[PDB]
Amino acid sequence: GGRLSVDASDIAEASRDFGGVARAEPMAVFHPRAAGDVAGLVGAAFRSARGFRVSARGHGHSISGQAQAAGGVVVDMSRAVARALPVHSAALGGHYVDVWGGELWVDVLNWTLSHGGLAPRSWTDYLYLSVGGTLSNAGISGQAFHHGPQISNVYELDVVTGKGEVVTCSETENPDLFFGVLGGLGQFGIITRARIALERAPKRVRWIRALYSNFSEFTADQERLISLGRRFDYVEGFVVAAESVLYCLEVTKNYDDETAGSVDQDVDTLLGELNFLPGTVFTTDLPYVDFLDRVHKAELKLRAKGMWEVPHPWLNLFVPASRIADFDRGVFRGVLGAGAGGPVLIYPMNKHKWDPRSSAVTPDEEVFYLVAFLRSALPGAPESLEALARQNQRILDFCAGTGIGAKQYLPGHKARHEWAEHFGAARWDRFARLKAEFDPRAILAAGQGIFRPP
Ligand SMILES: *Cc1cc2c(cc1C)nc1c(=O)[nH]c(=O)nc-1n2C[C@H](O)[C@H](O)[C@H](O)COP(=O)(O)OP(=O)(O)OC[C@H]1O[C@@H](n2cnc3c(N)ncnc32)[C@H](O)[C@@H]1O
Ligand SMILES: COc1ccc(C(N)=O)c(NC(=O)Nc2cc(Cl)cc(Cl)c2)c1
Repeated sequence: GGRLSVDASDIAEASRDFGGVARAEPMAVFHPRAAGDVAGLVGAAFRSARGFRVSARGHGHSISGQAQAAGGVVVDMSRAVARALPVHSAALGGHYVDVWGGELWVDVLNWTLSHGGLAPRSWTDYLYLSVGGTLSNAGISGQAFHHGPQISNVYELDVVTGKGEVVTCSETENPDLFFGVLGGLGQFGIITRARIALERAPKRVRWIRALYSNFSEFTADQERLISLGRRFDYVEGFVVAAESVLYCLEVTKNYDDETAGSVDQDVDTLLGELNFLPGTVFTTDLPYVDFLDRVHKAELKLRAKGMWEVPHPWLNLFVPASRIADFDRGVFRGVLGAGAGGPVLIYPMNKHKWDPRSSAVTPDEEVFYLVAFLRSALPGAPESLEALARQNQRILDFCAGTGIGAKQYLPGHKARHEWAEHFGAARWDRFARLKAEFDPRAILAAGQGIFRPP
């Protein structure tokens, strides 16, 4: 059904990612038409003498070669095929949609909006990411404190295991595979279908930004907002340079024709309870799609300046809320106190919205922060990348030296002792047992560098 390609442009694309550093080349790129084609290719890898590497590639947004299959085959999941319409279930008390694992979230959104004005409840900041790609990590943005990550908003999957078997799984059917695959770093199979939870979409968004010079007030306000009854629909934050540091609180209030009459007062009532710097509230009113696509708009401006296809040594940490104050002292004021620049995100989430049965690794605390160092290197300047990589190592050394129980999100670990420390004994045992069962020859997502063939 599918076709193997040796087109130099296809090989080149499959040999790189957004990080712009890892460059392991496959032998060929596979273009599947359906799940059976993926199953066929993985089955052939499983039965082969050498057991060649197979990795699914979503939109290639990995930072350190996680979707690369050195001397093997990269499955281009991007894909004429007919899409499933959203469905209502009286039993689940809501809607869902089945999507191909390679579908981009921006295309899922456009589809669900045009078919009943429905949308996923939990997002990433950037929608040109694949469903299977975010579901293999977590998929987080300003809605996760309330709805949980995208891995907490999926009902069912079809997975092609490392043995080339197509398996339908959910909480009630093959749950070990379902929960293993969710946040599973592509280690147990390729997601060919995901059943995404949907809600009736808002039409518009009241997008607010407010400034803080006091980090204690900033974090106290973020933590109070995520515990909220009247509440914001989105809670994020970012660190801003003086032109020493400021913190920007970023919130939204979603609304439609029915709630348009109460949005101004809901916002004013919520903002009144906060302690941001007076006169620093910036507001925008825009369609829901436009708000969700905000990072793609930043992307177009970077592409125009030749500032998009540069190295991205991005670092993402989950930091226990009990250690966030020390974190600002030694990192935002200490280590960072730049390259082409880029955002430094910071916002808390509620651990109870994350199912503990999944493969996702979070700190052992009820409230934890995402701290995202999204700094880009200068174009064609290798020394800028090297200086940023040294800064990233200083941040990790800071966490290690003061015993901050931080965990990397999209973990860039390479050594077995680093992976054992990341997971901890209980989670590592569960992870290794799932690998022995679903990918014994370690064919899948070998670019993650967790397992090697036996
Ligand atoms: C580049 C980028 C990334 C990003 C983001 C904004 C940008 C500009 N915003 C994010 C956000 O707000 N929140 C968040 O949670 N993540 C965000 N990211 C990171 C992004 O989630 C990751 O890069 C992720 O890997 C998804 O990206 P993509 O769709 O491109 O997937 P990939 O890089 O090619 O592959 C990642 C790993 O998963 C395996 N894989 C890929 N597809 C599948 C399927 N269908 N089934 C199973 N495994 C799959 C790859 O082999 C690789 O190991
Ligand atoms: C230059 O590209 C930009 C510009 C702006 C943003 C933003 N405002 O969120 C943006 N946001 C992200 O990339 N967020 C994101 C990126 C990763 Cl890799 C992981 C997670 Cl938790 C968040 C990227």
